[PDB]
Amino acid sequence: MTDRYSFSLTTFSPSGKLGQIDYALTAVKQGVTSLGIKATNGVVIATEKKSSSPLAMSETLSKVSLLTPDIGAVYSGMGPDYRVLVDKSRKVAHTSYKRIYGEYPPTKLLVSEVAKIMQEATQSG
Amino acid sequence: TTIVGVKFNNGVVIAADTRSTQGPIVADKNCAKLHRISPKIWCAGAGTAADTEAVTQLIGSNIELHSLYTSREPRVVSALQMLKQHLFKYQGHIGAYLIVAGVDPTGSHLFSIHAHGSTDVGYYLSLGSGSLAAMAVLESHWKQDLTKEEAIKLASDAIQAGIWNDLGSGSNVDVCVMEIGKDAEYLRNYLTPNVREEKQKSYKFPRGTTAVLKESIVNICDIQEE
Amino acid sequence: SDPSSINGGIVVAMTGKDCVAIACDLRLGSQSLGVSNKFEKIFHYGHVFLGITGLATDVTTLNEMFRYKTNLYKLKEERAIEPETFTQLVSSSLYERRFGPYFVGPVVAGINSKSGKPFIAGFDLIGCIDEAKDFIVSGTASDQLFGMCESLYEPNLEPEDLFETISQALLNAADRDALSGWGAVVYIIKKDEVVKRYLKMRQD
Amino acid sequence: MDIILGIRVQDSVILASSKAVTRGISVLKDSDDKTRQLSPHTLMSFAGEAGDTVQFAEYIQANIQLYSIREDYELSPQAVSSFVRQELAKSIRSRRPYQVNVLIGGYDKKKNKPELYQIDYLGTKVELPYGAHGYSGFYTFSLLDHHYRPDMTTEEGLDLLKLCVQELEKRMPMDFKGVIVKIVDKDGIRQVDDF
Amino acid sequence: MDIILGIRVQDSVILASSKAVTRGISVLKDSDDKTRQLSPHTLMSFAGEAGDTVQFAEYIQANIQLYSIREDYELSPQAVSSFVRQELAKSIRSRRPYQVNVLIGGYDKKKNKPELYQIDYLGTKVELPYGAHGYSGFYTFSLLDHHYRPDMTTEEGLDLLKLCVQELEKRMPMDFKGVIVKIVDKDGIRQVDDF
Amino acid sequence: TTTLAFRFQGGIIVAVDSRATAGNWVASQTVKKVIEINPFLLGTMAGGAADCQFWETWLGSQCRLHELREKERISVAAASKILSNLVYQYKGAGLSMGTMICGYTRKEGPTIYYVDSDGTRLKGDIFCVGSGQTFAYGVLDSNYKWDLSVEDALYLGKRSILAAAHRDAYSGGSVNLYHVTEDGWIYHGNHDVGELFWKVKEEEGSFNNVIG
Amino acid sequence: TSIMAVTFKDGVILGADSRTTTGAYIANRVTDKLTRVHDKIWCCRSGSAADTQAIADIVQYHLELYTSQYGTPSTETAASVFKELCYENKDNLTAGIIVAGYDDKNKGEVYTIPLGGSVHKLPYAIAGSGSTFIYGYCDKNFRENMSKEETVDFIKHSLSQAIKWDGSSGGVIRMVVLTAAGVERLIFYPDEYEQL
Amino acid sequence: TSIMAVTFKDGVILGADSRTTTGAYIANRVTDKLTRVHDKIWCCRSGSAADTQAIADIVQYHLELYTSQYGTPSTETAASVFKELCYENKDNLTAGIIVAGYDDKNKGEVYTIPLGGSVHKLPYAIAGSGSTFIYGYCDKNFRENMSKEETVDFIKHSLSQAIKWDGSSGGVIRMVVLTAAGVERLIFYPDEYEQL
Amino acid sequence: TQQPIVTGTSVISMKYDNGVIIAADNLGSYGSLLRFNGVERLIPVGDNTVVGISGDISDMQHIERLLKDLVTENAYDNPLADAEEALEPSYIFEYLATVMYQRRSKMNPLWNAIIVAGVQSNGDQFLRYVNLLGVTYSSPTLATGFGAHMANPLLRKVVDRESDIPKTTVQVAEEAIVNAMRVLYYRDARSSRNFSLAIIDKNTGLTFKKNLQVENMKWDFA
Amino acid sequence: QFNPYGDNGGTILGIAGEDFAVLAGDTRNITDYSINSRYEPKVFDCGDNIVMSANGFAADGDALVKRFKNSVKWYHFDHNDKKLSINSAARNIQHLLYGKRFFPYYVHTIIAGLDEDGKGAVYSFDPVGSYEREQCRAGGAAASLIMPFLDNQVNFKNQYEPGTNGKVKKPLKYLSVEEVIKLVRDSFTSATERHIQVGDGLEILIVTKDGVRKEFYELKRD
Ligand SMILES: [Mg+2]
Ligand SMILES: [Mg+2]
Ligand SMILES: [Mg+2]
Ligand SMILES: [Mg+2]
Ligand SMILES: [Mg+2]
Repeated sequence: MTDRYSFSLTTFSPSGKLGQIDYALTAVKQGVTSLGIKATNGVVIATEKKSSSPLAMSETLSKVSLLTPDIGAVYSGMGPDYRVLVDKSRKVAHTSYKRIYGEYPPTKLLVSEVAKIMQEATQSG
Repeated sequence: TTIVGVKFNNGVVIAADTRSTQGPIVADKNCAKLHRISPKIWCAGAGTAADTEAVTQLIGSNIELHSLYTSREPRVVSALQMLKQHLFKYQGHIGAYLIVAGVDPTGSHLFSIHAHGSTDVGYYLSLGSGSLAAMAVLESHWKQDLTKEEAIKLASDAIQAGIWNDLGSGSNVDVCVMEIGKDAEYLRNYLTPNVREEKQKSYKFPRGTTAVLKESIVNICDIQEE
Repeated sequence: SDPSSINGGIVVAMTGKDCVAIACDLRLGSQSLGVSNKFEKIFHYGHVFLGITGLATDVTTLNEMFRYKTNLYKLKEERAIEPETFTQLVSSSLYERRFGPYFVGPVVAGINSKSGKPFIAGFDLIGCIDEAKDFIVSGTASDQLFGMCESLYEPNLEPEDLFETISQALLNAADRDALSGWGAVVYIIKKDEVVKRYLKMRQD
Repeated sequence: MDIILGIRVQDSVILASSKAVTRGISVLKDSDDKTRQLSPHTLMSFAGEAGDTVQFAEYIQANIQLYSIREDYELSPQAVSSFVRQELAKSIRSRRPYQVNVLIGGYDKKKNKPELYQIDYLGTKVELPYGAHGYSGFYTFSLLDHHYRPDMTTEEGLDLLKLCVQELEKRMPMDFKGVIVKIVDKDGIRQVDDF
Repeated sequence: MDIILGIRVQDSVILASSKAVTRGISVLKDSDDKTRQLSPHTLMSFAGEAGDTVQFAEYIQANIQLYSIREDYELSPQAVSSFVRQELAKSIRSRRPYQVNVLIGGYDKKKNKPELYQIDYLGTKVELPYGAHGYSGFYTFSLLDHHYRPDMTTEEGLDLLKLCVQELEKRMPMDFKGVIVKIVDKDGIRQVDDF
Repeated sequence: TTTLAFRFQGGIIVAVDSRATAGNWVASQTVKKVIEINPFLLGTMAGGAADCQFWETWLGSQCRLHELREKERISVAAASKILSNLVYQYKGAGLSMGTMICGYTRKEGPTIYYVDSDGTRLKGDIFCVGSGQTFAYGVLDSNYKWDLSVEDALYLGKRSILAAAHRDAYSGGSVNLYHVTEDGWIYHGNHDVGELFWKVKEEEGSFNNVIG
Repeated sequence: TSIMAVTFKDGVILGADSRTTTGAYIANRVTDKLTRVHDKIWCCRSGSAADTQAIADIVQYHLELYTSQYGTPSTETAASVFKELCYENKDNLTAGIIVAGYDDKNKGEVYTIPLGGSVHKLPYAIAGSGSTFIYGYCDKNFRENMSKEETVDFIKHSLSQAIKWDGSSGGVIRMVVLTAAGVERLIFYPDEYEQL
Repeated sequence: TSIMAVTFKDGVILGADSRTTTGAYIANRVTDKLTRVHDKIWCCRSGSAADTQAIADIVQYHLELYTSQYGTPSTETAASVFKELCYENKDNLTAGIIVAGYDDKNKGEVYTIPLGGSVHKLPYAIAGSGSTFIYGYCDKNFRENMSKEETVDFIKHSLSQAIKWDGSSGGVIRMVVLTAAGVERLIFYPDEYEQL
Repeated sequence: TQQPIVTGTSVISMKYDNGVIIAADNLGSYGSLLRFNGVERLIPVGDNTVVGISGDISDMQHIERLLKDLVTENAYDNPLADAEEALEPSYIFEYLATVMYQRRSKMNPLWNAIIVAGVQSNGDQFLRYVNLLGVTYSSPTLATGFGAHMANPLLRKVVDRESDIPKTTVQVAEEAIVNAMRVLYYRDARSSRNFSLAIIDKNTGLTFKKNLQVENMKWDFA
Repeated sequence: QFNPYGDNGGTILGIAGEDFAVLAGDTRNITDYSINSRYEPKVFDCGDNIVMSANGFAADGDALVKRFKNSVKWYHFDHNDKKLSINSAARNIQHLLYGKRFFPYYVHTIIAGLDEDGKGAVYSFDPVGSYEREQCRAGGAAASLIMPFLDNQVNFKNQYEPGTNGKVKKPLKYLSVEEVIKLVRDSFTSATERHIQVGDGLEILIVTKDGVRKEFYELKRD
């Protein structure tokens, strides 16, 4: 065994394109629409609960997730990828910030941490 | 330090004194010993103050992540299990002695935990240097089916016994009441029976009393434009 | 032998009306031998001030460490760290060395730039926070400082009155400690001006 | 080893270091040079536990020489002293710490100023007009406190240093076999061969 | 105290004793005479624990002076050394023993012979052509073993003694501040005031 | 502590600091470290405060009994030996004493004996005892001459204690000066080190390392 | 601490006092020392409270995972898991555990695991500081194949004496009965057992 | 060592094992630990053999001199002399002695003098390393005013258990009966008491 | 220097309007072994004094003999031995306090903590403590060992300062003492259920109660 | 191993005025973290217008005071009822203390009174008998908290006259008995706040030519 894939699976093509990132964006394009609007005294995020079956209880599937008491997230694309990113984002808000400064991270920095995780899945082996 | 926990009809209450010491010297006269693990799970700590704070915040942090992961409100038995397994692993070197209390979907709970990782269950508990003074009051006045008002009274009386009789304890009584189906109410400085009397004299000096060699402005601002 | 009393020294901090004060002696020694009379123990990162007593090598190391960390904080946050936040950072940093600690007694002083509220805090060598409303003391003459501050202090002192109070607290405490003295500095801190004053004192 | 002294005058730094090496019962050598040149205008003297002193000094020397070659530039005395302090501060919490105390005498060519830094084995750094390690300060500091002036010439510094050594030779129980004296100024480092 | 040496030549006994008195950190005196005249032709030098050395020496001196007055007669060096040995042998099993080592140099007027006795604090006595206490012998005995002759003059003894002191000053870590030298012969006791 | 005594043309100068400490805690800045044994004899306090006080007052009593019995002033040699013989009896029991017995008689002239709790008794010209002794020795050794005037000798003793008070953490408070003559000792005042330091710094130009 | 387990005709019963001391102070006078590691496999704990709780929690985990894969474990298997932890970590543990359980094939069984981490299968076992005082009594009064009522009386009388003489033992006498019929908890107060 | 003394209707009986050990070696397997200090005042010895023999010899001397002057001493008086030696020399002694005697006025009496040199008058007393294991048994089985045969059985059964569990106890059980009728010595061998 | 072997635990006591109350359990411990169950640790001296003793029992028995001898000695050539020249609580205490301090000064202490409770000739309450170090002190409530930590807090709620003494009846005081003994039985591992209690009143004299038991105990909640 | 010493806490303070002297002390007696008594007098009138306190180990403290009181009695017997002057008392106490040089009274002793010129006097002793006349001296637990405050407020240390900036010291003007008592009360109020062994009550003995007067003040009881 051992993970013997220690090389990048995303690489530059002759035209300068990073294929796997482009294809990931194509998967996002197929995803259900979600949006966000900023007001003077608040922000709103919204999406459609596209239920896969009417027998499914769509309340048990949360597309909009609390990351911190003052930060929320919504997505478009692959649901399972989103779910694990929410788990990682919630944890990193504690490990790389709250356990150091005794307060929750500002929106831009939590976004930065989530972005870093997503960047690494674009270069790591 | 004197800390107590008391079970009642529809919940649990905990209280603590507000004196922290370094040997025989009082470092802080209004210390906060009641810590929050989660909104409705609170604990009080005796022993090494940094350890009691650190172990509370670590388990509190992991409890919050667990709550988000499971989509369920945190349970006292989870806090208890995580605390004891952490403390046991460090073989008493983390000097945290805690009384853990709270309400959750399962009901109301009260536990004690010692630095080596052993835990206990009880309807009334006391910890710290004033625990024997507090337990004397608890053993004298505790009964089954206490009301909320009776439990708050008993808990604060037990802390008072520590305040007056134990040199390690003093100043004020802090209380937190956790009732089933309600928000936990933290009552900071619930009792204040140790206000210092007015001094005989004002020690405000005339201006220019102190000899000065040099004065200068300290630049706290960043490098300026232009 | 005791690491916290090899080099000697003291720090004291106080709150006043819309102001804070932090002060320290200037002595560094090797037990009985006086080595330096210019060893300042108060540092600042933006508008947040940090005094550190104890083992001098750790004092220097921690100053360098917090300069390191507050500089990265500023680059990422795009703003200067506040006293409340920095206090948590000091506590976190000290507790990470729980079983091999820095032998120090840090003291934080400053005014929150947004609320204008005066702030002081103290720590043991392992990170436990003492957030007193009135005053914080640290060092080899901490007992003496507690005695001075407890009798001399009154709330809501004006900046120039607070200077006299904290100066007299430091001076007389230091003169009852063999390992403290050899000069003293007092910082008077307001929301957008800080004045630094070196005091004249006995040199034995 | 034993006595190491330093004095910063107007235009130079002077380091004086004993010549004796004693292994318990016998004095094995009486001409030992307890110093290393870190860069053309920076000198470091040292004293502490046997073996660790020279090992540490040569390790620092190698590192500063490496920096000099990489950047084609001589680090300031302040920068060198900070590097040395960090190495000792790192060392004190190691498995087996370097038991070494140092004085760093350097001439800053940018500021045109002499500089003397005293650092003990814990990583305790102070910039001083004059300094020492061990018991040397106990005998000499009362003389230096009296006579020292910041505008002293190199020759006056050497005379004040002679008075310090004479007091050491009178009241110290150990025979340290005299001192090697070196001067650090704008022209570099040189040894006073008659002292 | 520290170094005490003795050498018996043709017609005299020469005792050399260091001048330093060190109390831990500082050398308090550099002209101390570590000897007592017990009788006109008998000299005793001493070294050991502070206080006990002088107390013991003066006690012995008082006793020999008492004997001299009672009998109107000077005891032989052998008799004095036997008295001293017994006092130290008695002392070693006491509640608090005298921690004192001595050399006894005497000229026997009956036999017309110089005599040197070495006695340590246990009461271990030996008659020797040359002797020492402490570490002094470790540095000097190889020189004495080589050069010593039983028919040496007093001047030759002093020259061999100078070579011994020079070796001590070279290889000993401690500064003992030179030695006071005294000669015991048929005419009595005298001090060499330039050494 | 820092105590010194030295012989010179005009007699003996005795100079001491005033600080007593218990660990880092400064217990007193007003300690009398010169014991006035009688109007002609002085002793200095170092080591154990009680041991020095008690036994040097006792020494005064023995000296008084001697002169009543012999109708003659006791010699410094005899007085110092009464003390050294006494403490030697107690050797091992834990007495702590390092003192200079100072006096000026007809037969001896100015005389100083260093007496010590392990039984040592040393006659000498300059002695310095205490935690700050090394600092005071430096100033003494480089400036001492037999032909010092009473005025200059008094200053030298004052300046040497100041040197120790500055550098030694356990020395300070104030300086006490005495001048011992054949007709008795003369007290030359108490001098606060705080005030003395600045005064000496300005007038002498010394202590350039310190900002004033 | 005074603890014991006794096999009888219908199965096995565990018994214990309820006193936990820190020196001469009674930190808990109503402690539950009878701990469940499986439905019908329980244990009595003595020694370090931290150690024995840690061990018991790990065993309960092991037997829960065993049950999910292989079905109900035997009492011997439970004792083996206890032993493995106690023996392999003997340098860092102070634990004396009695394991008692009921199978339908094997019926009531008792295993004692003393300090060293050895295992001893016995008809009955006694342990804890208070047990020293009842070696004589228990040896004289134990019989095999007693009834439920007799075994309750034997344990009640035995622990009564252990409590009487041992200052480290006291409070209530708790008991847990393990049979085919199920699991029954019993409690006996001082006013009852002190007059025996 | 396992020793005891028990008062009964007609007087008092002393009992003891016969094992004396140096570590794990049995130096003497037929020791007589029941010692006479007066005609009808005897004692059981535990602790240092040298100390308890020295004490007993001194007591015997004191009571012999008492008898010559004042007539027969009481058991209380004998206990007082034992106590005086044990209490005043507590720093240099390791002795635990049970004193038993028969008067006609007072009948059977038992006094125990533990390590500290205190005195305690009791209906019966147990001591020695083996006594720890029979506190439970003796407390449950002792009755006041037993017959001679019952008391012999009580001591035989008690010391049997003490011997069974204590490695430092063993050999024969010896007994001395003190009544108005006189002084009777009894001995019981392993093959007898081991099957009880 | 020694070590205590057979020991007695807490002695507790307090003042009330007309006199003093003192109490102590009947146990003699041998380490963790509850060895002796009928030990009287309150020893009356005359009809005006009760001495309560904790710690080493062998030393207690010695002190008991000293007090017995003190009564004999006081009666010698003393026609007023049962009147004006009877032993006072203050005399008995000062004697014991002298002995305790002397013994510690010879490095051979009587390993005890002692409370002397009584009523003086003029009706004044007497309550004072002395221990193996010779340390003495007085207070409206006094307790030794565990009693100091657990009984005092409860007893001080009744009499918190000197002015509370005249307001405290014998019924309220005895009730408080009995409750404290129950609390000690719950929480002290070297205590017993059986105890003695003594009341010394200026009107009704010395009342000595033996064979008392801790009752009204709560357990259920377990 | 038996430890013959203990620590009963407590803090004492002596201040000498121009024609008066005060010796004050808290009334709390402790061991470890427990309170033995909230009112146990520590400062004593010893006769001849001398007040004394021996703070530290209370058994040694009581023994020393008792022996000094006795010495005053015998001084009167032996020397025709001559008044024992404060300087003579001080020298006498040195010999009492040094008599136990190798097994010391574990106390810090302070006496107060008037000298033979009627001026206020305070003497301070270490455990083995070294002593000095002083103007101001705190002893015991909170001595390190009180002395710096007294240096500043009694002797005006580090205080200079406004406008001169360090050139002219604040002049040392004499304090009245009312002024001294204010500083004593504030010293003990501050010490009570920051030291766990200080509290309950403050008793001050004031000595003048008219005799010895007492004043009592409540302190916080936590
Ligand atoms: Mg100072
Ligand atoms: Mg100084
Ligand atoms: Mg023996
Ligand atoms: Mg056997
Ligand atoms: Mg309190």
